[PDB]
Amino acid sequence: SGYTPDEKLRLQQLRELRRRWLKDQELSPREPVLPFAVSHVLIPMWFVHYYVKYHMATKPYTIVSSKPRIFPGDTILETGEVIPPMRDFPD
Amino acid sequence: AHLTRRYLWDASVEPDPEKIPSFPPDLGFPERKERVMVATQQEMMDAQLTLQQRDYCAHYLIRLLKCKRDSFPNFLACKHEQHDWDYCEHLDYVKRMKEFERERRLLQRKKRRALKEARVA
Amino acid sequence: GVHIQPRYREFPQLTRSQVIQGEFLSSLMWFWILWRFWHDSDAVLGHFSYPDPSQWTDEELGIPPDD
Amino acid sequence: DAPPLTLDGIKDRVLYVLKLYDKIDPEKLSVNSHFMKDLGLDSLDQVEIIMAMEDEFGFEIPDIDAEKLMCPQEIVDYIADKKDVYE
Amino acid sequence: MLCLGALTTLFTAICALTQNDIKKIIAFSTSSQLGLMMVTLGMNQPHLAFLHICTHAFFKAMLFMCSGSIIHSLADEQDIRKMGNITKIMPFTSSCLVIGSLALTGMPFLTGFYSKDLIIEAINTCNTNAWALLITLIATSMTAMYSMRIIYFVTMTKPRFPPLISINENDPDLMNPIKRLAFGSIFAGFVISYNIPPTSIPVLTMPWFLKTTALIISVLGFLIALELNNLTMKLSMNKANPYSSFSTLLGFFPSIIHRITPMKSLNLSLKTSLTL
Amino acid sequence: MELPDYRQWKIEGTPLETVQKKLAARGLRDPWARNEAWRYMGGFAGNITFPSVILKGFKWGFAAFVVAL
Amino acid sequence: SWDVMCKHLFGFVAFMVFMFWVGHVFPSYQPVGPKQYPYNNLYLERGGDPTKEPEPVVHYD
Amino acid sequence: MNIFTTSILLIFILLLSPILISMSNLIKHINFPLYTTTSIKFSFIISLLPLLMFFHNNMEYMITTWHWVTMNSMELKMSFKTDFFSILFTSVALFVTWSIMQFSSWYMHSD
Amino acid sequence: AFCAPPAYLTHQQKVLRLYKRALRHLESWCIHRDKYRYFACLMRARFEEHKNEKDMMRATQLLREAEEEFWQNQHPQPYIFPDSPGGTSFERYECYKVPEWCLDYWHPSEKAMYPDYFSKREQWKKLRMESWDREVKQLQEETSPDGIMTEALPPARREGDLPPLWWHIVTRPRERP
Amino acid sequence: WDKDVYPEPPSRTPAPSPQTSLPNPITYLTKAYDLVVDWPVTLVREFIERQHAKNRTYYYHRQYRRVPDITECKEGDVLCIYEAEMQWRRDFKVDQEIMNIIQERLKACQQREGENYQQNCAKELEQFTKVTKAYQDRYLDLGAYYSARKCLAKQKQRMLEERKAAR
Amino acid sequence: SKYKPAPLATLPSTLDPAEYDVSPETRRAQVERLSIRARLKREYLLQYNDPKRVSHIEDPALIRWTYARSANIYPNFRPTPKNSLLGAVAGFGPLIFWYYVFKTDRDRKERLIQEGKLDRKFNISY
Ligand SMILES: [Zn+2]
Repeated sequence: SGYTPDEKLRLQQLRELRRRWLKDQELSPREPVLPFAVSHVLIPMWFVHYYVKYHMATKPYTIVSSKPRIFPGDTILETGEVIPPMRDFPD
Repeated sequence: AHLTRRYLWDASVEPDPEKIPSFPPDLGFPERKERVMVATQQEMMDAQLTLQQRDYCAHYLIRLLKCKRDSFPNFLACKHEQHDWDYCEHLDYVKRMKEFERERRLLQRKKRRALKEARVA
Repeated sequence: GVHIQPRYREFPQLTRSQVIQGEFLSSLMWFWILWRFWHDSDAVLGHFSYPDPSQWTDEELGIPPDD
Repeated sequence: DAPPLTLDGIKDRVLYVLKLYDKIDPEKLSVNSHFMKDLGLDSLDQVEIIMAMEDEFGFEIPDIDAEKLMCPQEIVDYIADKKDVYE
Repeated sequence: MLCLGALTTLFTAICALTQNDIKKIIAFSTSSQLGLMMVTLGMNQPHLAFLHICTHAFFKAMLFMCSGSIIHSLADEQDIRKMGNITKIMPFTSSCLVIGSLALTGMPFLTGFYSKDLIIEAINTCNTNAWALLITLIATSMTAMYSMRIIYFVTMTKPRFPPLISINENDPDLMNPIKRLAFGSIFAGFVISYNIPPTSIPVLTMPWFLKTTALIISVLGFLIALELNNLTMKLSMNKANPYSSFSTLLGFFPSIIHRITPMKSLNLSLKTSLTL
Repeated sequence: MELPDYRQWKIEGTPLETVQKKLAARGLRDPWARNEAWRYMGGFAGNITFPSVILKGFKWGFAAFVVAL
Repeated sequence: SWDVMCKHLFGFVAFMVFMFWVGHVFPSYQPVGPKQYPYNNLYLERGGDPTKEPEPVVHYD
Repeated sequence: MNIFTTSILLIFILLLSPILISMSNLIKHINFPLYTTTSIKFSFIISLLPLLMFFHNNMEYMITTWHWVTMNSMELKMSFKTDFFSILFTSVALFVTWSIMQFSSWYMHSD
Repeated sequence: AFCAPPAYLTHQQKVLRLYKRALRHLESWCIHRDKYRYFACLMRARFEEHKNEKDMMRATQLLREAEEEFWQNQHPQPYIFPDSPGGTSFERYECYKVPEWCLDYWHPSEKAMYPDYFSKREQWKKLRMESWDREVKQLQEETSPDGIMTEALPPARREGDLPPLWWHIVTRPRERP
Repeated sequence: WDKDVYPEPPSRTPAPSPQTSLPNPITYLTKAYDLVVDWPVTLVREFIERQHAKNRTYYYHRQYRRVPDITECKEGDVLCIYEAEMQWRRDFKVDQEIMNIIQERLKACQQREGENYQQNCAKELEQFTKVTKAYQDRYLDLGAYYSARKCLAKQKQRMLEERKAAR
Repeated sequence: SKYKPAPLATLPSTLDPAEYDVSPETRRAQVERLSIRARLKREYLLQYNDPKRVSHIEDPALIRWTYARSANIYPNFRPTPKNSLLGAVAGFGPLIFWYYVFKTDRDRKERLIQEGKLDRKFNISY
């Protein structure tokens, strides 16, 4: 085949114009003429705490927790009791 | 391979997993003593052991968990406690294997004895 | 061309850091695999030996004397 | 990431590849030199050439427009026009 | 779910073996691993299933961004076919890729190993579908295979990328995160397993073949994949077997169930429910 | 950006040469080989073995292990 | 070809579904007897009624 | 231990902070990719604090922050559980997210 | 994409467009370059023979059995380039290819900056309106003599004139902004 | 909150028993939280409440006298019945927040007693049926047009049954 | 084997006999159709590329489509069989199906509630 001698000129010429358009698209110098964790960690934190220790905590059943784990022989701080030591492991 | 025996060659000799103690404990065992649970039903309930984990090894577990809360920053030091628990359990898996083998054999007893009585008459 | 320049039909030149960081991550992988294998070799073996279910004296299981 | 092409860097690669095709003499390849009437290659060798270029520059020349990349230059502006190189 | 998790594991893994898109292969691996995760939930082992979720996140994230590095560094080539010898051209990602690949294949003492083999041996020890048990294990060997497919084609082969080469991974924003996750991929399984609360009462007592099955199947999975890949370069043309098609075009679920349903669901609205 | 001399590339010394010799028995000769030469030509010339990738860094890794041990 | 597709896909589906059935028929289960839980199979803790004691389920050595 | 509750509520507030910065005109002036990457980084550290708590003590927490509707018998409320599944996953997810945002800045550069 | 589609296809373009589909679908089965550069010069042989068949009937009987050999020996996942139709990046960047007639509704503030840009844009728009007449007339004076019309457009053929209908092949959204 | 309407069990906590030389990373942090997060806040809060106590005001809880119920209310007398459908629609809610509390009191008793919920938390669930079997027996079949006349009938359809079955 | 076009997965261009047709007529249509499309193409391309235009290019081929599809339907309706049988199975068929699906369920439910079996436990809402 091969380009037709009258299509290798409509691509000859239109490519020449595309090259000028893209040159014109180029921006001149000056073209664009225009005319610290404490910040998000600490400040947000104080607020949250304010909320969690003075609303949630205060209201009923808002922050509930699985009972603490108590094993044999470990003391209960609040009541003072000492969990009996378990039956001796024979083996 | 137990399966190959049960599914390929024989059907009665091999026992069914759904009913492992197909036979009463007394058989071939005069006054066999039952397993003894060391931990207190309360001890477990206070150590918040998951129901499943309340095995006959619950007692060595509570120990592990003890040494895991204590020794907190160090998660690599309650190692003897884990061996123990595991052992207790390996020593339980083995039991559960001994019970299965005992059943197996006992059911065989039935077969062989069936023939024993099947003696020509 | 910025940073490292391109290489037409040639082995791209490599920066000191690219090679060292790459050997670093891989070598730590191998140090960790070797360190744990030595300290804790129960990945393949297992620390509990399977019992041979076929060596349990019939007394052990309650297999009554046939008859 | 990589640097953009140029109308003389898209021409040195196109001549480079072709100079490595054994049939095309490397001393009679000139950009204004037609593949089939001046260099001697057949029709099947145009497909093979274009394909090399499609693999040197990493894109596919549409057949309907690839059926005509005859001059060893049409290839150099078509590739560039398709890639927006205004030099 | 044990059953469907099992079918997806192999179905997705088999599809991954022939896929030629790097991102696609990793995605299929995302689905398979979750198929294994579905299997453990199906065998009522919830805690370990969660353990794999965490370990799965570290390595799969690595491999994707690893390929992100390869795709961006190359001229946006997303096909393993044109990408080769990244190991010498880009050791930093290749090192990260193999670290991730071995974690995916459950290399001993890496994050996959702490959680994955627990799941494997769980299967080998529970009462389960025989078909599910067999497919999950070969699914594990395939995970090694496609893992092998990626490194052989992407990393250990003569380069086949386009001729101009412009590769840079020096940017801190590439390395740093890849470096940070790599540290997680190397040490996370160690840390998470010891720290979590004792749960599930695992069965560590097994015949040794079952205890080491995950390790061996993974090893021969790569072994078998290696050989086939090598045989490929022998000037002996090898075309597809009947199944290769059912493997490369995703089991044909996409070709058939995506053209019939959207066609017979829209035809009925326009032609029947709307106009009639 | 200059470009390496086209002449530099040659098929001998690379796997293309063995493909070149057989195609030749058949009488055929592929003309585009030289283009596909830089793949095997240099830098990327060394064969990469699968153990080499899996074992990258093992040498120091074990060296590090011994010391720590 | 489309037919080839429809048949193959569904064949796979069926074979699988079937094999899964062959499976349920012949399951894989280790040589292990049943697990043994303490008390009365944790009757009370499984939430059983505290007042009504259950038929003891004992486990021997 | 409020330190626990506050931490679980705080991760959400810290991560929401990038979202409203883009709502206001402020993001044009600071760098959004760098700022977002840092805050997820801080969220991961904040997530670590409950994770250590759980491990030390293995205890959970149901947090009912805000009520939305009584709807008669079925009251609806916004509740975050802090069971082992939730906090373990929260830490793993943010680490991956912290990794990806930095990767995102390199990958989508020029977008 | 640029040149216009021919009405019917010749014998050649059908054969020579298989040589592409074939060789390119042979690099999806044969990935390694060597195996390929081998298994492919063997392909040409297939096309090289049966090149001089003068018996059209035969030729169109080798072609019709070639494209069925090929259809059944094709790769399901071939190697299609990244940016070509069916590819992985096809039309990816099109979300950024705005059509350029949109800078005409910009607020006088926006266009205030970027000043020289619009000084050159107003030149080009003068070029476009300055020739529509000579163009359309050309397009017409050179119309077909009541014959087959193709989608081909004429070149300029006179100085100062701009190729007829050139405003959208030129001034077209950049490929990868 | 009324420790008695929203109960809450006494707390039992195992005492600190460290067995490691390493320093707990939690205790140190808290020591900070207590200084850099709590003290700062604590200070502000108080200052809030003293601002409140200066002009302390009060708000009471409307107590509604009890009017005559539909059971006793002339037929057709829209006045009396209107005052008596409200007295019920009012107790349709007071009898609904009660059920809201049992929905809640329970939820807590299964978060506070995990892994024991099966047992320890059965003081409530016995109540959640002692209260649900009642709410079901006085307010459930009714349409969206719930009215005291219809509860009067929902009941009285069944008072036959507690009289036909008995007989 | 041989590709087998189905209403979906149609016969490709290649593998299609008519493509391999070079009868004078076919090459007379194939060149007579480009003309229609070239003609239409050169009626879109010098009206869209027209400076000095603000009006909306209409694409009347799309306006003939919508009119054909929502305003030329009932003027071309003739009630036949295969149209009214099929025009009643579609409107009343499922509408009668679900009635015996919902009646039977609602009746099963009611019976069970009446006899005292339905648990309706912890259901305090509806
Ligand atoms: Zn970039």
